[PDB]
Amino acid sequence: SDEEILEKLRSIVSVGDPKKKYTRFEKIGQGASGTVYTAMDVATGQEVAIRQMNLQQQPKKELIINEILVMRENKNPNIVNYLDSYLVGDELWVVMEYLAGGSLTDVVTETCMDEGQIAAVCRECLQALEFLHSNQVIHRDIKSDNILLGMDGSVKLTDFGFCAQITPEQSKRSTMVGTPYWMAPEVVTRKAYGPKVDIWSLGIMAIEMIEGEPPYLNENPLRALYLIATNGTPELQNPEKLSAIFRDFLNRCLEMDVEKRGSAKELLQHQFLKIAKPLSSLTPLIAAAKEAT
Repeated sequence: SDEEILEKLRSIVSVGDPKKKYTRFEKIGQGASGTVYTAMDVATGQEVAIRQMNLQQQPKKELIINEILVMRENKNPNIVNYLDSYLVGDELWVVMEYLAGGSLTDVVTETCMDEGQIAAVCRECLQALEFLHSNQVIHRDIKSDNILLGMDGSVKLTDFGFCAQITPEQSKRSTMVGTPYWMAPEVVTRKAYGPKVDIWSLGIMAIEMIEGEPPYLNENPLRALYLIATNGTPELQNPEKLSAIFRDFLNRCLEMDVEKRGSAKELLQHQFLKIAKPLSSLTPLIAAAKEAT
């Protein structure tokens, strides 16, 4: 019920108006998702991102309550920090850490990453994933669009609007929530998937970092999902250009057999990650991608 949704949100949020804590509001996006701003925390000077949503036109509000509750209780260095929230009448404000370097998509579409830079990004993402999975949280929409980058080369996962909380009683999910091109084949071929769907998606992201797009991007998402299910592990355009250790890492992320596919904990030990450059090595790519827009 709409009234119970509001009462639940009232309990979660900080009291009063967000304008009593945040100052220099500047709009950076608007849609059906709501309006997104950057702003400054009056007390700390911190630059923040603020999502403003009208609840009278938010169609799946249980998802927002879930998102806030999950983020609040699963803080991690490699996850964009949930900071606070406010509710004014029908208007919900969600205050987040802001990263000014844009998304990994901007980087992969505008620049050419080397293996050391790719390894650094994969490592940071797997750190977030190992934490979430150990906490029985599946992200379920891992893709370059959802990796935000700091000007210092920090790498952080965002958008928990699609995540799942699992239990030993119900350790597998069946809902198709992910973006088609990044979806593991078992999401469509079976009705029981687990945390390793995020590992598959990470593998596809590594393909983005190599080739600039996930496999089948040019195809209708409906066709892509059939292709994923029937082709299985995607083929690289030029696998000879990659190191043997990177090819091995990709093989372990994109294994068809879920049991054989690496977990996040296992993949954190992979020798591909050991060639990682410092995160500072990403800064020129981030600067270049930001300029290119």
